[PDB]
Amino acid sequence: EMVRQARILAQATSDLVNAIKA
Amino acid sequence: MPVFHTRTIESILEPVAQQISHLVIMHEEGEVDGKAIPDLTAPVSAVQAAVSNLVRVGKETVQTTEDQILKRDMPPAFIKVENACTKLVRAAQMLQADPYSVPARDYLIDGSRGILSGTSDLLLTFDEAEVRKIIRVCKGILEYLTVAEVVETMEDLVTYTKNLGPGMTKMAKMIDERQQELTHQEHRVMLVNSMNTVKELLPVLISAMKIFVTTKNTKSQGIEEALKNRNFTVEKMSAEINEIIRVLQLTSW
Repeated sequence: EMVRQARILAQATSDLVNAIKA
Repeated sequence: MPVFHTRTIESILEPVAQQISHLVIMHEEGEVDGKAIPDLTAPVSAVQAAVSNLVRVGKETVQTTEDQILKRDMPPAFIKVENACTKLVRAAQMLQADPYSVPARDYLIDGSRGILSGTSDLLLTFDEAEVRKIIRVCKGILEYLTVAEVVETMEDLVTYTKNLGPGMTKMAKMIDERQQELTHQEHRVMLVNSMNTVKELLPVLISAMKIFVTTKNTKSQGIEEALKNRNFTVEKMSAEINEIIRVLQLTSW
């Protein structure tokens, strides 16, 4: 498991992509 | 990205993969060209922080692992995510100077895609390592099946059963937990059916071994049948375990 780090990176990337679309 | 290998990997990456797929289409359709993109300094800074921690912990593993294949397959993923991150950081710089920057938008899409691809690679590489742990258990059972033929006494058989039984229970648990995680139904079916067959044959194996052991000097007719039944059962069980090992490493597309 590196699930903690992967989830954090995925969520941070989601936040970025959401900001671009806003 | 497209389809992810396990429900765990799916739960981590599926949302952001769909969000990126939409962003790609938006960019292809020129949907974000018209309006100023706001300062992405903060969100990109958070991605940079997440990338550094991912690579840090990944690198730790590469030198804190016995696994030789895990050692070589993981590093290229760090390079990919690093590359993706430089594009994101660069895009943020460009957007600060010009919120209508076209190169910045290309960096945003390509960087976001790169983060997803590298993280996907990383998680699969760990997943491949976990599957190797399952296969080593399967191969242990395969080997112990080869020494069914050397069992000649009742005390040999009792010892054999006491060793094989729990080994089978462990394998069954691992395969049952693994199949539940797979995203491809066809593969789940093959694993379930193969494991079911292996479980069915265990008592059949022991029955034939018991007859041989208890009647080897009689000499019956049941002896010849017991030998043939044992050999055939070992063969069939071995084929099913080898099928499990195959299916554990598929694949799709």
